[PDB]
Order: sequence, then C-alpha cells, then structure tokens
Amino acid sequence: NRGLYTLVNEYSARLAGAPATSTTDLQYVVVNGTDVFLDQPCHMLQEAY
Amino acid sequence: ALDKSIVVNLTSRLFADELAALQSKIGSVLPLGDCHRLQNIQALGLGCVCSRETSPDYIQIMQYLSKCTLAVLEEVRPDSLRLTRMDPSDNLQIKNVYAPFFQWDSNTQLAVLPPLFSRKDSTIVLESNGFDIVFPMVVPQQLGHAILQQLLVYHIYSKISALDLYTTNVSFMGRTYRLDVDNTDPRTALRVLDDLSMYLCILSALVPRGCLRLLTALVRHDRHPLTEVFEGVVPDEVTRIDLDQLSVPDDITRMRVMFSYLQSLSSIFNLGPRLHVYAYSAETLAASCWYSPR
Amino acid sequence: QAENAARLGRQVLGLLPPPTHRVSLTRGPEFARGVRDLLSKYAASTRPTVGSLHEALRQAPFRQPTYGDFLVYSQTFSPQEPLGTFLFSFKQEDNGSSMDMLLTPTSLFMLSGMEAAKAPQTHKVAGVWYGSGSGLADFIPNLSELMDTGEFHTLLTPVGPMVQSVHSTFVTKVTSAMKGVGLARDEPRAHVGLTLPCDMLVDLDESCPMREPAGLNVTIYASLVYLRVNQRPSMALTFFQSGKGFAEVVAMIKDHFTDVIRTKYIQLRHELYINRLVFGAVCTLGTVPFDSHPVHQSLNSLPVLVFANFEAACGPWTVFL
Amino acid sequence: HPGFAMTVVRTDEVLAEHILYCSRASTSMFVGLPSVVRREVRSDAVTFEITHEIASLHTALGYSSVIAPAHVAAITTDMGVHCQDLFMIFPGDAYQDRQLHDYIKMKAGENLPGLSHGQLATCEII
Amino acid sequence: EALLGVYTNVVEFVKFLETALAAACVNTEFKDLRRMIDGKIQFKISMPT
Amino acid sequence: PVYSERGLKKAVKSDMVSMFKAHLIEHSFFLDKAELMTRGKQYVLTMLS
Amino acid sequence: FTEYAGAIKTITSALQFGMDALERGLVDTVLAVKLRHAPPVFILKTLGD
Amino acid sequence: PTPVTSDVAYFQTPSNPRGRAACVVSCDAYSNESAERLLYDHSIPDPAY
Amino acid sequence: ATLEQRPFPYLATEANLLTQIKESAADGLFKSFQLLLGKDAREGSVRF
Repeated sequence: NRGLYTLVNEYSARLAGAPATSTTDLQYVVVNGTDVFLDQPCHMLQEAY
Repeated sequence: ALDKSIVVNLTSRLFADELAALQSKIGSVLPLGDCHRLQNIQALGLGCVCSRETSPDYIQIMQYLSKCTLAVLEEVRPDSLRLTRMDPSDNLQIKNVYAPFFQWDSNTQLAVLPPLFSRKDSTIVLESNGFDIVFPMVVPQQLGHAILQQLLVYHIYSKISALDLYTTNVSFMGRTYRLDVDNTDPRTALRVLDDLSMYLCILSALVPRGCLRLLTALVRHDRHPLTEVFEGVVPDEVTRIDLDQLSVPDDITRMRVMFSYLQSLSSIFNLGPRLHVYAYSAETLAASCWYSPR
Repeated sequence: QAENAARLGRQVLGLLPPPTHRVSLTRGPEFARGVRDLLSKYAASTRPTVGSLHEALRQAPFRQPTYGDFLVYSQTFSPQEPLGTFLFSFKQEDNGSSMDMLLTPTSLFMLSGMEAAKAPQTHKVAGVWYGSGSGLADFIPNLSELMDTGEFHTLLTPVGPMVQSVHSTFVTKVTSAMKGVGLARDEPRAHVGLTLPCDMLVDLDESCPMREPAGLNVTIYASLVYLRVNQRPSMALTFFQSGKGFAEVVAMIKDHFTDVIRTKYIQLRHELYINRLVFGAVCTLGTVPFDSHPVHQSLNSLPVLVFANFEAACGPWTVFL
Repeated sequence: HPGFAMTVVRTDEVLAEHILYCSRASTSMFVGLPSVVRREVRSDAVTFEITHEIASLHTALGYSSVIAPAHVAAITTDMGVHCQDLFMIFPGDAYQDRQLHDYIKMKAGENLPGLSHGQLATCEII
Repeated sequence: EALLGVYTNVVEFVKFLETALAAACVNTEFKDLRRMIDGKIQFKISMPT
Repeated sequence: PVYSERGLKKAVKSDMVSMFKAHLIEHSFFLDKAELMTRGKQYVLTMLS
Repeated sequence: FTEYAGAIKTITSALQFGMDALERGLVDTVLAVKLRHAPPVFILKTLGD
Repeated sequence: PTPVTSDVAYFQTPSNPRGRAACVVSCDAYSNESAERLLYDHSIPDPAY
Repeated sequence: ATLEQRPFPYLATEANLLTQIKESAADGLFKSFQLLLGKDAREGSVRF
C-alpha cells in the first residue's frame, strides 16, 4: 500500500511472504533464507499469466 | 587458554524503543542454539519452543533447556548483540535483573527455569525483525523445586475437572505467587506424570510395616509441629496394613529397595543446569559462580 | 654418554606442571608480564607466518589423565584386544595382595548367558575368545544369587579405556585410563580413543528430522538390565549415546526396554519377592565432544566403532525402573 | 460435469542468468583489521578463528545498481498437472462418520521414488 | 611398479582491490572499526526555481 | 556447472536427463542438418565451438 | 628434520587458507551489498524517464 | 498386444512401449528397492503422466 | 596400484582442479579417492 519508492527498495532486499522451495521433490515453502535467491515479480504487479 | 564470545549479526537497525529494554537487562542469562561466534537472531530466543500462537508446554520448554548452551550478554549495540558464553567448568560474573525479584547472598545455589509468572513481562517482542526473544528465569533451588512441584500438581487436577487458589499458587516464606497457565499443552507434562504413577505404586508395595506402626503410635497423641498434615486423625488405610507381626529382617530387605528407588526420583524431579554461587555482592547485584551441567 | 643424560635434562625440565604464580611486591608490576596463557586474542597481519604466531601456539591448556594399574589373571583378560575397549572392575573380597578382575563388554556377554539373537555378532566373537563360559564363572560362584537379589550393579566400577597391555603367560598387566584422554604408548604423539562393539551400542538421537539444538557435549551412558531367560536369571548390558540431559534419557531408556519390563513382570502375579523388583541401573561413562564422527572398523568379522577425543568421567549407578 | 467450474493456479521457476550493472564509486567501503581467536581446544586438535569487520555506506541517493534477467538456463518446475492434497494441509478436519471418511480418503489419496520430467508442481482449485 | 607423477593444485588468491569489481566502490582502510558505533553522511540539496 | 551447483539431487538429475533427450533429437547429425538451413556456417560454427 | 619441516608446511598452508578464504569474504559481501540495492530493469526503466 | 482403448497421444511422444517410463537415472543411487517402484508399482502414477 | 597418504613432495600445477569436485567425487567420477576434513588434512608421519 505504501509509496512506490519504498516498494522499489523493499523489492530487492526483502524476500516476500510465502515463497517456494527449489530443487526438492515437491513445492514446499522455504523457511531457511540463508541460501535461496529467488525473485518473484507477481506481488508488485498482482497478476497471473 | 580458551575464548568465549558470541557476537550476533542482525539484518535491521533496532529502534530506540526495544533498545531501551535490552539496555535495562544488560546482564542476563539466555540460551542459544549453536556454539559459534557468528549467529542468527533466531537462535538467541527461547521462543523457538515457546511461541505465541502455539500453546507452550512448560515441561517441554524446561526439557529443552538442559540441551542448550547458555549465554550471558555483554553489550547491546544498535546493530549487533554481543554475548559471552557459559561452559563447564568456568567461574563467571552473573548479575540478576530478573523481575520477580528474590534476594541472594554468598554461598547460595541457583538453577534456570522457563518464565512461569509473567510471560509478557519476561518476553520482549522485536517488531523490527519480526522474531521475539524469550528470557528464562534463574531461581534458587528451593523455589526452583517448589514451582515444578505446583506445576505437576496442577496437571493432575486439571484432568480431574474433565478451583485455582490451591492449584496455581506457589507458596513461600513471606510471599505467594501466581503461575501463568492460560494455554498449556499438558501432554509433555503428563509423560512425567505417567512415570510418577510407575514409581509411586511400587513405593506403595514395599512400605515398611514398622514405619507404619510408628505413625499409629505417633499421630494419635504425640502431636509434633510437622505432622499437622494428618490433623490428628489416622488414615483408614494405615490401620489396615499393620495387622501383621513386625520382624526386623523383613524390613531390612524392604528399606534397601525403599532407599534405591528414592535414588530414581532424582531423574523425574530434575531441574536444568545448576549454578553454585560462592560470592555474591549485595549492592552491585553481581555474583560469581561456576557452571555445572548435570 | 652424558649427551644421552642431557636429553633427560631437557625433557624432564620442559615437561613439568606450571609453577604457582608468585612474584614479590618489591619488583613492581612485573607479574602482569607473566600472564600469557590468559590472553586469548592474538594479532594477525597481512601475511601471518609461524614465526609470527609461534607465541600463540605455545600457550596450551594443562591436560593430564590419571592412569590405573591392574594385574589380571591371563585366563580372564583375553590376550588380544583392540586396545581401546572399555573396562569394569568387578570386586567381591580382597583375598590376596593384588590380583584384580577386569571385565570387557565381550567378557561380560559370556557371564550373562543371554540368547544369541539379542546380540547376534559378538556371540560368535566372545565364544572364540573364551570357552563355553565356565572358564570365567568359577571365579564368581554367586552368579546365580547376585542376579536374584540384584547386587551385581553395585559391584562394578567403570574404569575407562585401555592404554597398554603387557601380556605374560599366567598374568596380564593392564593399564587403563581415567579422567581423560589417555596417551598412546606405542605410537608417539597419539591418543587412545574408546572402541565399542557396534552390536552393544544403542544410539538415541536419530530422527528424519521430521529441530534439535547443538552443543558441546554428548555423553556415553552404560546400562545393565536384570532379566530372566529360560526361567534362569541373566543380565543384559547395552550402551547409550545422547546429549539430551539426564532428565530425558531415563525416560528414553524406559521406552527402549518396554517389552523386557512387561515380559518379566507377568511372572509376579504369582510370586511377589521384593528382592526381584530391582530392574536396571545407568552409569555415566564420560563425555564425547559434539560432532565427532564415530569411525567404523572391522576385526576378526567384528564391527567395532571408535570415538575420537573421548574423555572419561565415572559416575555412580542409579536404579531406574 | 458437476454443478461448478473451476480455475487452476500454478507456479513456475526459471534458472536465469543475470546481468548486474553497477555505476562507479557508489559505495564507500571501510575495512578493519583481522584478528585470530583461539577456542574449542581439544585433545586431537585446536580450532582457530579469523574474523574481519566491514562497514559499507551508500554514497548517493539515487539507485546506482540495476539487475536484469538475461538468459534462461533451465525450467525446474516441470509445469506439472499434480494438484495439492488438502488432506495434508488440514489433517484435523474430517467427516462425522469415521467409516465414510476412510472411504473418500481411499478414492482420492515420498510416495514417488523417481520423477522423469522434472520437479513436480502443485496446482489448486478455485 | 612406479610413481609417474605426484601433482597438486595451488590456489592463487585474488585480491578485492585488483578485481575490477572495486571500480564500483570506494575503499578506505580503517584501523579501528570495532570502536565505531554508527556512521553518518549528511546531504544539503538546494533547488532553484 | 550451472546445473550441478546444488549437488545432483533427485530433481536435478531429472532436469538433466530431460536435456540428454532434447539435445539428442534437436542437435544431432549437425553437418547434415545444416545442408538444409539458411544460416549454415553460423550453425556449424556455434555447434563446433 | 624432515618431520618438523613437513609439519611447518602443513600449518602455513592451513593458515594461508585462513586469510585467503577471508579475501573471498570481501568479494562475497560487497557483491551481496550491490544485490540488495539493485532493483530490476522493468521497475526502474519507467522511473528513469 | 495392447487394449484397443489405449491413447494415440502416447505413441507420438517418444517413451517406451511398456506403458510406464523406465528411467532409473532419476532415482537415488544404489537403492534397488526404490528403483523397482518406478517399473512395477501402481500405487503411484507413472513418471510420464 | 594402491592409494597411500605417504608424505610425498607434491608438485605444483598451473591449471585448476576444483571445478565440479563436490558432486563428482560423491557420484563416482573416479575410483580410489579419499576426502580429508579438518585436522586430517596433513602429511602425518613416516614409519618404515
């Protein structure tokens, strides 16, 4: 909801809510954010392709 | 010799609000997970077992506490928490800021307990990082025992209800207190009670007969200050067991097994790690103590 | 030949306890210059070298075990061992000056007399170190009666791993280790770790995980279980490895022996003897450091674990049930 | 066809190589001094520790670095038609007849030892 | 039977100052950074009309 | 090493065998597939580099 | 002598390891600082105009 | 021989005529008990469909 | 043809040998290896 300059800042430095695991058999949610490098551009735009 | 220091990296600048609480409790014992210098903030809390949305179970939390390494704070910088470590068997300065305040002296004794009086007072929340930190409580052994006595008595008499003044109050010389039970998972507190039903009915099978006849001679007329539990009336059960004749070598074999099973009740009434204070300063609130994991 | 004698002048005077820190006050602040091992942060450079840090490597902790010296009949202590086995000292009465009885866990399997499938691997190996079992049972004529009243755990004192055995024909000398890591005799600069058979050891921390804390300390526990097989009293000794604290492991040991507790106490609906009620006892054989990998070995096969950096600290027997 | 239609939502993951551009002199860097700390001294070994501390500050106010998706390397998510079992997320909720609940759980459903096309992907039903 | 070769890797260090990544940065060696609590850089922007 | 940077899990081997098949069909007999392409030299040279 | 001098080669190469795994620590953290403040093109391009 | 109701869309994509896929490179190494559930167990769907 | 940890005077090469060693040794690229962690990574002693 906040101003879009803060949403540019928080987009890269904050892994957003409910991501998915990589490399493991099913889509689990990752709680260990020491390693995972995913960027999900579906929250800012609020779409589904 | 050895080094012991833990500096805790942290991903957001803390606010002045939560910096004031951490500065107020600058000497404080809290467990943490891994034994390294650099450490995430999600290990420093006791809140990995005691959360808000999950119902805490204080026995399991206390069961959790004897596994972990323990730590004392040194500084609270605005980015990083800096802590020192407690290892066997090392003398160390310990300084109580613990809010349900009790008085210590030289040659006292201590033990570490989960927060059992006021969770809101003993846990500060970090909205900056989203993870909350739970401090444990250090108690002398006499009240260290007497809280676990009242907590096991509670889970027996909450199951019978399937009121509060007898079940949730810890008694002590001069003060009375309130245990914090609103949402407790009793199931880890009941496997302890399941093993009490194992020992206590074995201890009812090997009762010595001469010690029961000693009470039938005692509590009827000989009234003592510490026998006021029975209120001057014999129980109906004690009259039923002493019908046999007394013989000495029968009770010799009974009192050895009575002796050996009271060695086993150490395992079910264990506190956490124990702290042997040899010197305590009064006006400075610091102490000196050697840590012993048992 | 004094060059041989000056070597002992070097090595004895270099290998002593550190002396007491005592400096006269008239010298002044020179005592603070003699506090070197308490200092624990050393400066690093752009390219540090051994010549930069030969002072940081010099200050070391003061560690020393306390050995035991045992003189054993060579019929009991089998002449070949893997040099790191754990020991016990059975004791009944001082009959002579110094003749001592020692029990390895493979020797204590044979006095037990339990079934083969309880420990399927060491039964073959302990039956070739010994006879049918009556080569050892003639020393203890009370093995039928110590198992009934339950006195057998009160007569064993856990001592620690082997260091050296000098073997003769009729008498075997055995030097074991208490209080810590015993120095290896034949290999220099080496440390004898403790070797357990894989059959006797029962691990306790094992999970899918399906999270538990790490620490500095994982403790090997011994156990000894009084039971009855073929309507005859017999014992069972197992080992346990966990760093969970003493309040959990007594609850974790009872879940392991749930079946054996039930099959015994079906008997005492008919006969209730108070001597029979004692069931087990648990000692503390000393600590292991966290995350040291137990290394599997095999000898003739007999699979045998080994633990690096095992330091010993004996405890009493406490009677669980 | 039952009385209702339904939509289905997936996810997808793409191993992507990236181009990171960074303009000149955008961060000021501060470099301390390394030290050696000795701890966890044991009988077989002695462990050391070499630590270093860094302060980094952003020189300018505008954005001075830009990342970009450049090259697709793989697709991991397999775009599978596996759907999510609500029996797994919500194991507490069940039907009143415990004999009928074990019937519907039979007719719908670590089980997979190997997967051929790729990492399996859960769907939903709205 | 014979030894024919006895071969081994050598790790050549790559300094940060000789990477070309350091062209995106400004590097100052600072002797006592453990003493510092907080750093601060302050901007004054005038805007003509 | 962009595929095996996570370690060869069960889901990396499947993504890697699914590229053994796709290169066996699309890029095979490459000097015979480039007799009938328009690029020609540019296809063989990127195949042979 | 060849036991001593082959053990001083161990402890240097165990300590050249310690410093040259810390120069990788610079190059890691400086690159990780850049990626926290690097928004993508599609967000930043229209804000650039 | 095959049921007359088998799909034609199986015969276009290159998989084996067993009816189930037989890729064993996908599953775990040296686990013979786990690689047999791919070939012959029908509690699971085949890894193709 | 046996592997042995004798303290040879190992020679130095220009080329790197580190690309895909974590997942080649574990999945069996080459027979007869041995991984050495920590204090084991040393040229131990000579005994003839």
